[PDB]
Amino acid sequence: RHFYVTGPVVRGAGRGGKELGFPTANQYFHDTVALPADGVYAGWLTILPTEAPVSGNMEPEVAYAAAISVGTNQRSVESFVLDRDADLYGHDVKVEFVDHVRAMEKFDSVEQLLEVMAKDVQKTRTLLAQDVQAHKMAPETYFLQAE
Ligand SMILES: Nc1ncnc2c1ncn2[C@@H]1O[C@H](COP(=O)(O)OP(=O)(O)O)[C@@H](O)[C@H]1O
Ligand SMILES: [Ca+2]
Repeated sequence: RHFYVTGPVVRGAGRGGKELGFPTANQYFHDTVALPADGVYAGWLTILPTEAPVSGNMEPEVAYAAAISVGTNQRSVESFVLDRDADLYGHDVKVEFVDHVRAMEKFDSVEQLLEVMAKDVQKTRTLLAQDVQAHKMAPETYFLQAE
């Protein structure tokens, strides 16, 4: 299908995310793990098969639409799962990269950063819908809202 990485969702600085309305599931990787260049990507986040209870509105083995930010400190992957809310900490998750949204950019203010994040989300919805429409998949296996 798509390029992907897996690993546990871990603690970041725990500020600048949830309290601004854009919580992101942090994963970290040694830079010898293949990843795309720093930037924002449209993709799917799946909680891998597990006996662990998940708290909130995501179930294991379902691909949730995500806006994924890749950074370099060693490498980081930070996924905002669209229109969902669950405690992902400690869960083993797969992040699939579908399409490129934009290169890394710098921002004037917190407010400008949030404006761009909202644009990244809207572009993520459209790119994923275009990838759902071609390459047809079963309704039960993915989650994506148009609005
Ligand atoms: N829609 C969502 N997308 C990503 N993570 C979410 C979402 N809703 C709740 N979470 C939880 O919020 C956490 C991220 O919040 P954040 O404020 O970015 O803190 P941190 O710095 O620890 O990454 C995730 O690890 C996950 O447990
Ligand atoms: Ca985060």
